[PDB]
Amino acid sequence: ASSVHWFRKGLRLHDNPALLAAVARCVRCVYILDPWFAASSSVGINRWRFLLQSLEDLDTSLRKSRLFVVRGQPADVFPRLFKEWGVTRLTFEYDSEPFGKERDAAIMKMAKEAGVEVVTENSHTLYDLDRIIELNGQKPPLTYKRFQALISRMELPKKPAVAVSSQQMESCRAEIQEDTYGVPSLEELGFPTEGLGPAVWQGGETEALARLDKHLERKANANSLLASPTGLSPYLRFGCLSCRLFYYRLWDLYKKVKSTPPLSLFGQLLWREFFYTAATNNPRFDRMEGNPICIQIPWDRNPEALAKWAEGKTGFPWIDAIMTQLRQEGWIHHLARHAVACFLTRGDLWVSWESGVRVFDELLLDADFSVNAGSWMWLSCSAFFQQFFHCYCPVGFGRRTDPSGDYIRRYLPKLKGFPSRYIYEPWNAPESVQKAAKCIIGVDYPRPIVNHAETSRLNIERMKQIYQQLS
Repeated sequence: ASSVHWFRKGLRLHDNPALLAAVARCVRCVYILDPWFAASSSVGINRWRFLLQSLEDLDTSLRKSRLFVVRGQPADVFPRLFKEWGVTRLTFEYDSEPFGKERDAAIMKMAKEAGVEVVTENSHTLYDLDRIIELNGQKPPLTYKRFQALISRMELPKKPAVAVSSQQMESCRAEIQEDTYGVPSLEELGFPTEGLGPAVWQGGETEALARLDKHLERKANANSLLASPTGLSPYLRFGCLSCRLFYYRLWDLYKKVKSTPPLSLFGQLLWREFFYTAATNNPRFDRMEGNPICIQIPWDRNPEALAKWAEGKTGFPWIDAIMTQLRQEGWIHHLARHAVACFLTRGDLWVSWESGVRVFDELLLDADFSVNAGSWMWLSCSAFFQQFFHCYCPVGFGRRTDPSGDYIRRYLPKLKGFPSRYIYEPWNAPESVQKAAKCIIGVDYPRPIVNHAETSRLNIERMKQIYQQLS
């Protein structure tokens, strides 16, 4: 049995049953990368860089074999690799997402006809999303409260699976000392790296394992808005870090500060689970029309407002600071997500959450089909039976989360001089202070593109008239 282990998500060696499930004569780990699909992506540098870096340290974490990065599409590549390498077993980590499943079905059948036996394990999520779905009347739980009550009636998730030992990793190796299966660079993928600077969120399993022990440091606010070195969201999205490891390593630490915890200690993960679960069987999950759980709301098709939002040229420092940090770094705090999402959708521009999905998909490291589409539907009150809460003022919420104005100042430098008392609402500053800050509103930095008081009174009506012909 000469097996192939296919990395798609799940970019780790720890907790990988599917990798075990391939390790018993010869084994190759591959990843399929279409280089001019990448060259044409529209997904920004930050994600591609995190992807490559994940792949590079994994190539390192295999040298102790190597990593084959096959170029091409999954179809018309696996047939070659089958006949050429002589392949029996194809293994990979399961993919709950509509596209993935349907793609993975084709491969399994296309592997079946060719006499290749497929085995897939489930380690991206804590649970078996299908197990949750049955236990709940064969439908997905449409409220997080519902989803939670059922997570406590159930059996604690599987524990982190024993990572592969060096003893098998010198029994079924291989090599052909040419790197033609070498991991590409950003330039290779059609990216310009003119004075890049190091990533803020370095990709990879080694980073994520390092970050996981710094995070679970026992003894431990604008600070929180800034990228944390203990932060773990991108590593979960790509799978450099197992969510099950993260689970029980919380549990083993929670038990060292005392019982059995509320489901909220796993807050980061249960929302994630919930969104995955809600999406497995929902092909149109990231869309308004044709989606059985999304409320049909008349958003404004409005490219210009969208672009201004996307580019951090609203009149609002707090919004623009957020979008600026997003474009540059690939991560923004959850509460900042809420701010820009509410602004784009029901709070201010009344633009479709789908458009929000698309921008975050391009810029945000931890976004995937399920979590990203899920968050936006929640935020825009489009799904998940939500009590419409209920405003983030594009001014007030900024002042409230960081009165100093040090978040704005770091990200919108052309606004440095402004006193805290005006930094969130620069247009309300007299020409005196504007001048002394070296920043004339309407010139160095745009005026606000909506009157928020007038806009949110308006939009409140619209949503109400939606829910009233519904309830």
